[PDB]
Order: sequence, then C-alpha cells, then structure tokens
Amino acid sequence: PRVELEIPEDVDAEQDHLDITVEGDNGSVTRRLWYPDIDVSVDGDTVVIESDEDNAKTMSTIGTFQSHIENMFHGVTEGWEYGMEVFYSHFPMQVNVEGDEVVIENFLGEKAPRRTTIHGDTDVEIDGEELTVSGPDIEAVGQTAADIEQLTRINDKDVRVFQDGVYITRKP
Amino acid sequence: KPASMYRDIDKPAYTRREYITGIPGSKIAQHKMGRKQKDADDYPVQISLIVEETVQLRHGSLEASRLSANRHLIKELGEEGDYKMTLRKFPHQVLRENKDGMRAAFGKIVGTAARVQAGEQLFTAYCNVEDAEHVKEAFRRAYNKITPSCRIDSSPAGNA
Amino acid sequence: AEFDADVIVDARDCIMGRVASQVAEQALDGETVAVVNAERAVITGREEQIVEKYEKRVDIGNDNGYFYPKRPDGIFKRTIRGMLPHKKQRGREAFESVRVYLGNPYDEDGEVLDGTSLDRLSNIKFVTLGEISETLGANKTW
Amino acid sequence: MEALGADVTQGLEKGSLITCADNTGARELKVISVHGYSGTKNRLPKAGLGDKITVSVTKGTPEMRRQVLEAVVVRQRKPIRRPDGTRVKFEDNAAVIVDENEDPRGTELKGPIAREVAQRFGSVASAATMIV
Amino acid sequence: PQPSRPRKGSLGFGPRKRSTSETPRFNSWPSDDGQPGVQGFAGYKAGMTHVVLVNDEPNSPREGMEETVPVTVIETPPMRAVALRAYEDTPYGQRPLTEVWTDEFHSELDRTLDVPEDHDPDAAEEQIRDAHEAGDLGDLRLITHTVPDAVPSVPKKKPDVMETRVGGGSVSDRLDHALDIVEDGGEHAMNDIFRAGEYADVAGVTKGKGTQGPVKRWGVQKRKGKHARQGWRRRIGNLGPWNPSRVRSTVPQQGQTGYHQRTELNKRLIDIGEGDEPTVDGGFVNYGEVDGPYTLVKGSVPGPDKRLVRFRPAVRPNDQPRLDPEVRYVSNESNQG
RNA sequence: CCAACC
RNA sequence: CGCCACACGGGGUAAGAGCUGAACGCAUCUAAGCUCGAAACCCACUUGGAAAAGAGACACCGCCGAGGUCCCGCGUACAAG
RNA sequence: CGAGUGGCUUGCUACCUCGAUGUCGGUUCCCUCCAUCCUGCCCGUGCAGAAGCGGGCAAGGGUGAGGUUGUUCGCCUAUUAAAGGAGGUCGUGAGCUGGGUUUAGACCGUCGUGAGACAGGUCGGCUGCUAUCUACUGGGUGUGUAGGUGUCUGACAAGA
RNA sequence: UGUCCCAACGUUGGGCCCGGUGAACUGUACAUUCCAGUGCGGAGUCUGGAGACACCCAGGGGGAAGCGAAGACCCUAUGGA
RNA sequence: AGCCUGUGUACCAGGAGGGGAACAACCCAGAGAUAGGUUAAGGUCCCCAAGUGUGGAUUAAGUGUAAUCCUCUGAAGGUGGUCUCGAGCCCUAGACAGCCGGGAGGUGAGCUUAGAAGCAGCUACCCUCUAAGAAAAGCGUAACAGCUUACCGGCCGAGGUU
Ligand SMILES: [Cl-]
Ligand SMILES: [Cl-]
Ligand SMILES: [Cl-]
Ligand SMILES: [Cl-]
Ligand SMILES: [Cl-]
Ligand SMILES: [Cl-]
Ligand SMILES: [Cl-]
Ligand SMILES: [K+]
Ligand SMILES: [Mg+2]
Ligand SMILES: [Mg+2]
Ligand SMILES: [Mg+2]
Ligand SMILES: [Mg+2]
Ligand SMILES: [Mg+2]
Ligand SMILES: [Mg+2]
Ligand SMILES: [Mg+2]
Ligand SMILES: [Mg+2]
Ligand SMILES: [Mg+2]
Ligand SMILES: [Mg+2]
Ligand SMILES: [Mg+2]
Ligand SMILES: [Mg+2]
Ligand SMILES: [Mg+2]
Ligand SMILES: [Mg+2]
Ligand SMILES: [Mg+2]
Ligand SMILES: [Mg+2]
Ligand SMILES: [Mg+2]
Ligand SMILES: [Mg+2]
Ligand SMILES: [Mg+2]
Ligand SMILES: [Mg+2]
Ligand SMILES: [Mg+2]
Ligand code: NA
Ligand code: NA
Ligand code: NA
Ligand code: NA
Ligand code: NA
Ligand code: NA
Ligand code: NA
Ligand code: NA
Ligand code: NA
Ligand code: NA
Ligand code: NA
Ligand code: NA
Ligand code: NA
Ligand code: NA
Ligand code: NA
Ligand code: NA
Ligand code: NA
Ligand code: NA
Ligand code: NA
Ligand SMILES: [Sr+2]
Ligand SMILES: [Sr+2]
Ligand SMILES: [Sr+2]
Ligand SMILES: [Sr+2]
Ligand SMILES: [Sr+2]
Ligand SMILES: [Sr+2]
Ligand SMILES: [Sr+2]
Ligand SMILES: [Sr+2]
Ligand SMILES: [Sr+2]
Ligand SMILES: [Sr+2]
Ligand SMILES: [Sr+2]
Ligand SMILES: [Sr+2]
Ligand SMILES: [Sr+2]
Ligand SMILES: [Sr+2]
Ligand SMILES: [Sr+2]
Ligand SMILES: [Sr+2]
Ligand SMILES: [Sr+2]
Ligand SMILES: [Sr+2]
Ligand SMILES: [Sr+2]
Ligand SMILES: [Sr+2]
Ligand SMILES: [Sr+2]
Ligand SMILES: [Sr+2]
Ligand SMILES: [Sr+2]
Ligand SMILES: [Sr+2]
Ligand SMILES: [Sr+2]
Ligand SMILES: [Sr+2]
Repeated sequence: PRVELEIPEDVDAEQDHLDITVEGDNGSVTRRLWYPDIDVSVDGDTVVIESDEDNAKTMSTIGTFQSHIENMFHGVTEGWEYGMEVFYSHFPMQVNVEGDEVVIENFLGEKAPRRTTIHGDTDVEIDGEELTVSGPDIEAVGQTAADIEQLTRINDKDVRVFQDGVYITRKP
Repeated sequence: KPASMYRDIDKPAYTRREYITGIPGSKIAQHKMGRKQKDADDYPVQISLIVEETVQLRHGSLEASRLSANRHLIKELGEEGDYKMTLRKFPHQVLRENKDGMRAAFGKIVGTAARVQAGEQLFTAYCNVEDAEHVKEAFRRAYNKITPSCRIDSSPAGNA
Repeated sequence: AEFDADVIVDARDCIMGRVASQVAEQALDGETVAVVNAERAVITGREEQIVEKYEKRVDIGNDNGYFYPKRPDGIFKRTIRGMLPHKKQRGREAFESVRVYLGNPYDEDGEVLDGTSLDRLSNIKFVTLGEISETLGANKTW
Repeated sequence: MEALGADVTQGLEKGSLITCADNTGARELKVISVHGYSGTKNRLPKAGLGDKITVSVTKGTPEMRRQVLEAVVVRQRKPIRRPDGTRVKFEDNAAVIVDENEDPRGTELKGPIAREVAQRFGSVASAATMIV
Repeated sequence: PQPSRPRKGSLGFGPRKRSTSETPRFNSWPSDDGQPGVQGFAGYKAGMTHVVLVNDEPNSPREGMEETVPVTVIETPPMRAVALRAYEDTPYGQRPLTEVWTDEFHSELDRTLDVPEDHDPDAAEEQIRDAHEAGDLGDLRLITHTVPDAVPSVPKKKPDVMETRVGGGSVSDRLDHALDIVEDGGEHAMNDIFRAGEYADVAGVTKGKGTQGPVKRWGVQKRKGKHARQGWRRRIGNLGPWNPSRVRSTVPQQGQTGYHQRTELNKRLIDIGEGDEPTVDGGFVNYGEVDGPYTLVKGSVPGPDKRLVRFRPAVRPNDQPRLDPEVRYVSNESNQG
C-alpha cells in the first residue's frame, strides 16, 4: 500500500534514514518511524509512506505513521495546546514553573513539594488557577500535561472526597 | 467423585437389571420440558446441543446441565413460555467403585450414566424465531456442566 | 596483541549463531579467524525472553562453577565454543585460533559472511549483544 | 520510643522476679513480655531500665496477685552508660505498675528512679520522691 | 516447627583467607567534585584513649553538652607522592600507560624498590598529555609511600607503598595538580587532605588469630545441655543434608580467622594535630609514645598497634560534615590499670 | 501422626 | 555483658497509572512508539581474584651481577609450611 | 456440575534393596520452592477518615519466646510488622538425644483350658569404627605463562 | 546454680613439629568432580553440558545407598528346638 | 499404576550391527572372514558424514526445533493475535463511522394523584407541519429543567455490515 501526504506550504520536511524532521514557523519536530518494510520518504512536496506488505499489522502502523506526521505538520504551524485548571478544597495549592519543571506545593497540606520535569521544548504558562501547556511536539506536550495531572494522583484515600489536583481541561 | 473416573467408555456395557441390584435412583427430574402438550413440529426453530467426543455422562451431570439450561429458558421465556426442550438420553450404564486392597475388587454399585457418541444430539429445543438466542444461551450454560466440548447446531432456521 | 588471522569477520548486524556456525566450520578447516565488532552482533527474537535466558545462565552455578560470560566479547566466544569439540585436541586447537573483539582492532575491515546479515529495515524484533551485556550488568567498555 | 538518653544493658528476662516500687498492693512482679521487643531463635526476651513490660503479680494482696498488668522498669542492677561515660547501677531491680496511659496505678513510688525513666514517663516521674 | 533464624556470619567477606598485602588496597575512590586533590593518606595505629567533646549534632537533644567519646590514636606523619601514574581506557578496562617520577627520594625508599637513576619525566608527561588530547585517559593516581622512620614506636624503616587516586576539577587541572605535587618531592600531609570533623573510610588488615573454630569464626552456637557432654562441644551439627551429596562452601567450618583486609566506613576524624597531647602515661601498651603528627579517629580502627591504616574521604557518608569539633579534654591516664 | 506383625 | 561502623543516588522492569496512536475515519495505555512505577533486577558499596591458556599492564633495577637464600635478633604473623 | 495442577496426607502396586540404605519427635547446620503471614508497590470496595474486607506484582529480608504433651499436629499465654506453608532418603544417629517406638525382667485390663497374646496401658532396659577416595573450609610445595623489585588491572566469584 | 539467655578466659593431658619404635581395619577395576537426565525406578564410571594444572599439610565428617555382622523384623521350608 | 489376570502374535530372554542424546524387547536389520560398492532406518547450520537446497505459505509464541514413551503433558473454558475460504444484506440515487445543523406543535396525552409533565403505576399509543422528529430507547429531577437514542438534512468519499 501507499499513502501520500501533501505537506503544508508553511512547512518543510527533511528526512534521512528512519528519522524525519519537520519545521515550521512554530518550530521543529524529529521522529523515528521504524517498522518492518514500511518505507517513509519525502518525495518533493509530499511525504510518502509505503510498503509491499498489506497485512493487518502493517496497515496498522501505516495509519499510525500518517497521524504522527499530520500531527507534526500541525505542531510546527498551529502548534499544540492543552488547558489545565488547578483545583483545591482546603489547602491552597501553589503551582509554579521553575527551570525545566513544574513544581507544586502544599498539596493536601504536604510539606514536601511534588514536581516533574517538562518534556522537550514544551512551554508551560500559568495564569492564576489556569494552566496552558503548548509546543510543536504533541508527544512532549501531551505527556507534560498528563504528567502534571498524574503528579497529584492519590491512591491512599477516596478520590470522590479528596479531589485536589490539576486537571486537563481542554485537549487539542 | 471426579468425572475423570467415569467419563470414558473403557468398560463393558453394564446395564442388565436382572443381574444388578442396589442401583441408585436417577437425579434427572424431567426429560421433556416446556410445553409438552404441543408438538415440536409447531415450531420454526429447532436447535440441538451436539457432543463432540464420545463419553459417559453421569445422571448427576445431566440433571445439572438440563437444569441450568431449562432454568434459563424459564427465566427468559416464563414458566409457560412458548417453547419445548428435550433431553433425549437416559443413563443406562451402571457405574461401580471399589470402596481390602486389590483383593475381591469388583466395585459396589454407585450410580448411572448415559453413553453419548460424538456427533450426537444430547439436548434439542424448539422455539420461535424470537427466542432463538435465549435457547442458544441456555445451551452455552449446559455444555459448561458436561465433560465434552459441544456444538450448538441450529436445524430448522433459515432466518439468518 | 597481534593475531595473524587468515579471516576477519564483521559481526555488525549479523546473526550471532549463523556467524558462529561458520567461524567454527572454518576454524576446524585450519583457518585463523578474528570476529570483529562483536558488540554489534545481533540475535533475533523478543528482547525480554532473550535476556531472561542469558540472565538464567548468569544466575546458574555452585561451588563446581558455571562461569558464564557477560561481555559481548565472551558471549560470542562461548557461543562458538558450543559449536566446537573444545575438549578434544583438534577442537581446542580450532577454538584457540579464533578470537573475538569489541570494535575493530585491525586496519582492514572485516568481511560480511553470506547468509548471516540481518536487514534492520525488515526486522524490529532483535537485540544487540551490547544491549544484552548492559542488561546483564557488564561495564560498557566498548 | 523517645531516645532514652543512655545506653542500657538489659538486666532482666522473661520470667525474672522484680520489686514493685509503688503502693499498688503488689510486692513482687514477674516479667512476662517486653513492649515492642522481638528477639531471635533461642534468645530469652530481655528487658531493662526504661522498657515498658507486661507483668503478672507473684506476691502481694489477694486482689492484686495473679493479675496481668503493664509496668515500667525504674531500677536495675546491671549498669547503664550515661553520655559522659559514667556507669550507673542500682541496689535492686524494680518496676512501677502503669495503665493504658502510662500513668502509675499507685499513688506513691518507693525508692529512687533513674532520671532517664523520668524523661520517658513524666507522670511516672511526677510521683518520684528521688530521681538519680 | 523449626523456627527460622539468619545464617551464621556473613558470606560477603570471603573467602576467609590470609590477606595478600598487609598494606590495604582501596577498591573504590571518592567522586570528582571539589578542586583537585589526593584522595587518601596513611598512618600507623598506636592505641586508644578517650576525649570529652561538645555535642556538635544540630539535631541532638544534647547539642552543646559534654560527651565522652572513644578515640583511636593514629600517627599520621607526612608521606611522599613519589610518582604520577596514568591509566588509559581500553576495551578491557583501565590499564597503566606511564609514570612520571622524581629525583628526590627518601633515604630509605631503596629498602623496597629499585629507585630510578635514569628517567625521563617529560617523555612520560608528553605521552600522558597526548593521551588526554586523544581522550583515552583513565583516572590519574599517585604512587605514594610512608616514612616509617618518622615513627619511633614502629620498628620498620622500609617504607610502605600504595597508589592513591587523584580526583578533583577537570582532568587537565588535576593532571597539572598531580604533576606539581610529585615534582617538589611529593611531601604532603594529613592536613592537606582532611579537616577535623570530616568523615573518612579507614581500611586495614585485621588482627590475626590463626586457625579458629566455627563458634568463634562464624558465631555458630556451642552444643547445649546434654549435647555438650557426649564428646562434641564446639562442633556443628552436620555438614549438610544427604543430598546434595557434597559439602557446600556455605557451611561454617574451621580455618583462618583474622588478618583480612577490611574497609570501615564513615569514621569521623575528631582531631588532626602534632605533638604529644593524645599520648598516654606509661606509653601506649605494646606501642610506645606519641609526639608528632597524629589523627584521632572516632571509635575503633581495624588492625593491631603498629599496623598501617589508610584513610580515604568517605565515599558514602550518611551525615553532613560538622567541622572542627570542640575538644574539652583528652585523657592521658595510663592504659595499664 | 509416627516409629511392622494383629 | 562493653565500644565503633554498616546510604543516598542512578539505570531497566512487574502489577499498576498514563501519553501519542492505528488496525476499525471514531474509540482504545498497545499492535509500532513513549512518560512513569516495587523491599524485587542491574549499578552503587564490601570481599576474593594473573592459572583469565587471549595465562595481563606500567615503572624502574639488573644480566657480573639487580635481587635472592642460608645465617643471626625478633614478632603487627603463625599447628608444619 | 464440569475441567485441571501438585506430589505435603492417605490408599493402591510389589519395580529396587532382606550376604541390613538404622525407624518417630526434637536438636544443630546448610541450600531451596511459592500456592505470600509481615515488609515494598498496586487495584477494588457495601472506599469519608482511622480501620477493615477482597484482589494483583513480588521469594530481598524476616517469621521470635513460653505452659501441658515423647509427641507431629494441636490447645493455651504474653509479646510481635508478622510471629506463613512446603522440598532437600517425611535433609540432617560413620552429628547429638533416647522421651516415644523397638527384644530379653515385671504389672494391670481384656482374651485364652493352657503355653501365651494385645500400633491397649505401665515401671526398667546396649547406640561399635584410627577417613582410602570424593566433597568442602583453611594452609603449603612445584610446574606453566618465561632475570628482578614495586605498583596495578579485572575476566570471573561471594554478600542481606 | 553457666541447664539456658550466650558465651568468655584460664588449668592439666593429648592434638601440631622433631628422634626412635611401629601395627590394624579395608582394597574387582578405573577414579579431579559438579548439574541434569537415563538406567532394575536411589550413578564418581552411561548421555548431555559445566567445571577441572600436579602434589602435599591440618580439619570437621556431606557422599561412596562408607566399614563392621550371609536381616534378630516379615514370609517361605512337607527345617530345628 | 512401570497394577493384577487372560488371549493371539512378534520380539527380549538367548539377538549382533545401524538409528533413537543415554536406553532388554520403538525403527532399520537377523550376522562366517576379509575387501570394494549401493542402500535401510535415520539424517544433511555447527558440535558430526551429508543442503545454511528449490518453489510456496503460515507462525512472533523461542510457539516450535519431542514418531512411539513411567520418559514427549497440557484440559474444560476463552481469544477483534493473525492468515485463508464461503453465504446474506447495504452502498457513488453516497453506504459504515465521525463531526456540524434539525430534533418541532395539538399536549404538561387520559387515568391514578396534592402532584407526575417520554420516562412511579394503569390504559391508550392517535394527527398537523415536514427533509425529519416516539402518547418516547437511556440517564437525569421533589416534580420541571437539562443531556442524549431514535428519526432528517449537510460535510466526507469507498467499501461497509451480519
Ligand atoms: Cl558459579
Ligand atoms: Cl569435546
Ligand atoms: Cl520484526
Ligand atoms: Cl515475650
Ligand atoms: Cl546442641
Ligand atoms: Cl536368525
Ligand atoms: Cl531461546
Ligand atoms: K531389606
Ligand atoms: Mg483505607
Ligand atoms: Mg529452641
Ligand atoms: Mg588497661
Ligand atoms: Mg582504669
Ligand atoms: Mg519385588
Ligand atoms: Mg550403611
Ligand atoms: Mg504468585
Ligand atoms: Mg532467598
Ligand atoms: Mg528424615
Ligand atoms: Mg547421616
Ligand atoms: Mg548411631
Ligand atoms: Mg565414629
Ligand atoms: Mg517413660
Ligand atoms: Mg519407657
Ligand atoms: Mg506390638
Ligand atoms: Mg542371613
Ligand atoms: Mg520371630
Ligand atoms: Mg518343633
Ligand atoms: Mg535367560
Ligand atoms: Mg560436516
Ligand atoms: Mg517450550
Ligand atoms: Na482380606
Ligand atoms: Na534466535
Ligand atoms: Na553463572
Ligand atoms: Na564421645
Ligand atoms: Na544419614
Ligand atoms: Na528503579
Ligand atoms: Na494430578
Ligand atoms: Na528427627
Ligand atoms: Na520474600
Ligand atoms: Na507447646
Ligand atoms: Na534414609
Ligand atoms: Na546413635
Ligand atoms: Na532421629
Ligand atoms: Na562452666
Ligand atoms: Na564423609
Ligand atoms: Na527353642
Ligand atoms: Na528371536
Ligand atoms: Na549410539
Ligand atoms: Na523453546
Ligand atoms: Sr478397563
Ligand atoms: Sr465441557
Ligand atoms: Sr558447512
Ligand atoms: Sr591501592
Ligand atoms: Sr575490586
Ligand atoms: Sr553418649
Ligand atoms: Sr546423591
Ligand atoms: Sr504497562
Ligand atoms: Sr601469569
Ligand atoms: Sr547390600
Ligand atoms: Sr510466581
Ligand atoms: Sr502487605
Ligand atoms: Sr494431639
Ligand atoms: Sr512426620
Ligand atoms: Sr528440618
Ligand atoms: Sr526408652
Ligand atoms: Sr502411646
Ligand atoms: Sr505390649
Ligand atoms: Sr604442559
Ligand atoms: Sr562424561
Ligand atoms: Sr579427623
Ligand atoms: Sr536453508
Ligand atoms: Sr521457503
Ligand atoms: Sr522414570
Ligand atoms: Sr503424548
Ligand atoms: Sr482449550
């Protein structure tokens, strides 16, 4: 099978070996697309994903390679963003960005600060109780968002009662 | 007692009641369920539970499978639903158990079982096109209580 | 420390067992062989099960001893020894005229033996001797 | 528990008979167990200055005898070491009966108590006549 | 039901044989952080005494109070970093590449080695620097030796030689740092490396006891009660089950006990001085008198008096440093009594 | 449990 | 029976929590990819270890003499050795 | 009701051993298994919390002291994070013990005309050997690598 | 009251080294073994691997279903007392 | 049961040699000596003589690389893991899914009830506008409200579904 993806005018896509790099006004994203007998390549103004095999396993990755590339297109132009709302009940939760990691303090009244390192060149901006995660690499951005949320996960007590934590509000 | 002790046909046919005494009573409550005043011909659908391996089924197992099957047909079609199911086999084979080492080992009589050849119909139901899946479900439950794997074969039924 | 090898084999991207089988055949025919870039040799399959097997060999043992190698260096050589009657005279001689190296200590480039090459573009389930060694706890000196 | 403030060489074991240094009506106590303790194979459970122990009353008033109670070791013959290196030892081994809250069941204590025991059990201390 | 119980003795210090080098050999060194510096020193055990100290611990209920502490007096005179050895990285690990020696040698270093008469410190240095440019240089260490003569209580004059890694800033900087030391005469001291209050790991060959039985050597029980009068008093029950049909090396048996290398971790250095402040009246038993560079190590140190002990900056400290503890008293009371 | 006679 | 000392930190995982993600336009923690995650695995630490047969490395000394043995006084050592 | 796994119990068989492979319980000392009692990390809840209850990963470490009884098991007591189970000739008598069992003496009950019998009870009642080989714990002498001194490397190996 | 917790130090005679004296038990053969398997189902010797340079000293006894005694139990004998 | 006890037969016993890792009776094979040659069972990547043989397909579990067997396990039950073959129905008059828009009036049906308005219960379940839109399929409310399924239209464009 063969799939052709016309690359956006705003974007330029270079690729060597199993690595593919995409660049736009919003930045660049490089990914390795490696699977048995699936050849990815840049043919002029279009990226081509093709293979001589057509079994369910191959078709699966092909469709997977496409969305990965179309996401890279989107990220280098429009960019990717996730919104998050910090919610707390009794203890005022302090959420701040320090260096390459978002730090949280006074979670449920904890003396020890919880933290996580931001992935990629992902940018994290907080405005009061709102938080926005964004960048060109959907992988790094999506994970950073997820990490922030997971960072306030609780297994010890009934969540329905203890709901404090930062949550993903909007997904791109 | 495990069925592994009696599921195989590895002994002579032992059914002559004129030469066997003390045979326990069968636990099978009924062989004809549903509306038995009606004929099987009055139904558009006929589904049978077919055994895939030749085996012996102790009367205790027949009662369990028949029960968990019909019980479902009652719960889903009512104590008087328009259907009829039949358990066409009867436990004629008398079983023993040697319960004194290997001396004078001929066992005492402990039960009965029905010999079923692979490919045969153990149960057969007759229903309306509506309750076709309810009977297929009653059988799924029944074949979980008898040794062999089974085929739920649909005879008259071209409503696919 | 200088090894006049009549043959220099390049194990990079090559199936370990297939190279081993041929290096043994040649060693018995009197050839002096040097296998190079062992850390890059490859073994097909699911990495998790492969490693579980080599980890078991490492854990096995007792007072008599079952010294199993962890470096790709030794892993490969042991692999070859298992294809040689190393306890017989001709077998120990063959085995002793075969050496394995991390990287390539020669100026020449090794040759790729036919039938032993693995195409990375057609295979995703395989591991690298070096990777195995690292997992085993070897000190990645290569 | 709160650091004792001195190193102790346990001078007592399960089954040891000691003096009940109070006015509860119990004269002699038998060590049965040591709170928080867990030994090793064949090792007889040991207790010393500062430990809380379960005890049974071997000698005393009818009402007290045979009762299984909690107590606190206040004195022992085996030496203990204080921060300045000096060893300290008493004339006998003695414990004070105590309740679920570690308050002395009795009203008065008899004989001296080690200061270290005071730290741990203040209410026990606020009953001591002499603290050495 | 056969209660459980940990085995007798540790399996981590074997085989329990006689040590090959009476001079300890560290098998690990501190990490490279601060400025370049020699990562170790040595001395000779003299004996013990005690000292009253002011509780330094900021988390102790006794902070600021008198505290008696046991101390082992080690005579730590100056040593001489006599050479600079360079290791290169290779497929088979680290290997010595070359050494840069000096000219000034202690008068009796010739009781152990064949002192160099003709050497090229620049050709050596040259080869080393080329190794760094190439990026094949492994760590850098100094061939070091003691000066037994400086110690009257120790009869040996023959110096003890050991290699001590040099860690520090960047390699270029500590390589230069190494070369400097060596060139002079290599004469360095305890002060140069340690500060009173820091934690050091001490290594040494324990006191020898020759052959000893399982009871003493492994801590197995003696036979008990009736089992102690039938003919067996200090012998273990059995050498193993019927199967496996062999005696495992894990069963406690008789053999060499003592005279093994041991590395004792986190020993706090209470004080580093010089003179006779720590000496004891009558002299340290079986040793003599102290009056020179000395170190007071908190607690015990492996080995008998006169044995060579080695110091290294603690590689796994549990507590932060509390420099220069206040010593209000140092016992000089006779040790005989 | 048990290590023979039942 | 006395006294001293015996981590922290890394790396990869299980169960599990998730991200991106298609087969199946959607959905999906999984099929490829990835972020995490156990007293458990590896490393860290201690001990042995040139007989590792690929039987090792470096420096200096020496080949008419470097070094060593016997011998003598002794123990930080030791059943002989 | 149906399907299995284990090889701890019991039964069955009579394949091995009667020119003998000493028998229960305990003890001592070593290795192991996981179907996990505690400890680490998780999932669910009839999960507010605290705590329970159930489930998953997981064998690194731990799982102790006592009263009756030869007892195993078990019953019981106070402690405990917990005081898990099992394999190793029901590990371990050329290691120990000798309470039980298991000769010869003796008694009771029952049985027997009697001699005498009883995994019924009861009191007493014998445990040999200087290690050849192998195995391991430690200690030496040689040869090999191939003049000497000193210093190291680290394949492997052990640890809780 | 060291039976025990929990073991320590010491004494005498041995043990160890040296001179002299100088047996016995046991011996089909080979024999440096270890892990599994196989086999009359309980192997140093068979099979597959692993390990293994030779010799010697001391040791406590895991194995040689160790040595010592044609099993005292049980059964069988047209046996004995 | 590698059990007990029959029966017919060939084998071991008393049967080598070749193969089966080893292995009384499983396979080839019945064998004077010596010699050349060709096969049998079985095998041809190395150990070890002969293929890293050819055309093709499947498997990703190291499944498997194990004729027979005390010896080689693997079951009832389950599987949108994957490959292949067939039948029915729907579809460029636009299917399946997704996303957007519409989902409306008589009327909050009648009854029951203080109240019940799609949705407590009972009964009925009719017709307007229209390209659709139930006397309402599931949540939701004290009852409303509110959120959706049906049903229709659009965007999309090729197989979809049982
Ligand atoms: Cl080993
Ligand atoms: Cl061989
Ligand atoms: Cl693959
Ligand atoms: Cl207790
Ligand atoms: Cl004992
Ligand atoms: Cl014939
Ligand atoms: Cl494999
Ligand atoms: K016998
Ligand atoms: Mg809870
Ligand atoms: Mg005990
Ligand atoms: Mg003194
Ligand atoms: Mg004094
Ligand atoms: Mg027999
Ligand atoms: Mg015997
Ligand atoms: Mg488990
Ligand atoms: Mg373990
Ligand atoms: Mg036994
Ligand atoms: Mg024995
Ligand atoms: Mg005996
Ligand atoms: Mg003996
Ligand atoms: Mg008795
Ligand atoms: Mg008796
Ligand atoms: Mg009897
Ligand atoms: Mg006889
Ligand atoms: Mg008799
Ligand atoms: Mg007679
Ligand atoms: Mg015969
Ligand atoms: Mg060949
Ligand atoms: Mg398998
Ligand atoms: Na009978
Ligand atoms: Na493979
Ligand atoms: Na191993
Ligand atoms: Na004796
Ligand atoms: Na035995
Ligand atoms: Na980790
Ligand atoms: Na079974
Ligand atoms: Na026993
Ligand atoms: Na465990
Ligand atoms: Na008991
Ligand atoms: Na036995
Ligand atoms: Na005995
Ligand atoms: Na016994
Ligand atoms: Na005594
Ligand atoms: Na032995
Ligand atoms: Na007679
Ligand atoms: Na024949
Ligand atoms: Na053969
Ligand atoms: Na396999
Ligand atoms: Sr039969
Ligand atoms: Sr079935
Ligand atoms: Sr070949
Ligand atoms: Sr050293
Ligand atoms: Sr080391
Ligand atoms: Sr005795
Ligand atoms: Sr054995
Ligand atoms: Sr996971
Ligand atoms: Sr050598
Ligand atoms: Sr015999
Ligand atoms: Sr498991
Ligand atoms: Sr737990
Ligand atoms: Sr009992
Ligand atoms: Sr038993
Ligand atoms: Sr045992
Ligand atoms: Sr007795
Ligand atoms: Sr009895
Ligand atoms: Sr009797
Ligand atoms: Sr030779
Ligand atoms: Sr062999
Ligand atoms: Sr002996
Ligand atoms: Sr081929
Ligand atoms: Sr093919
Ligand atoms: Sr068998
Ligand atoms: Sr089979
Ligand atoms: Sr199945």
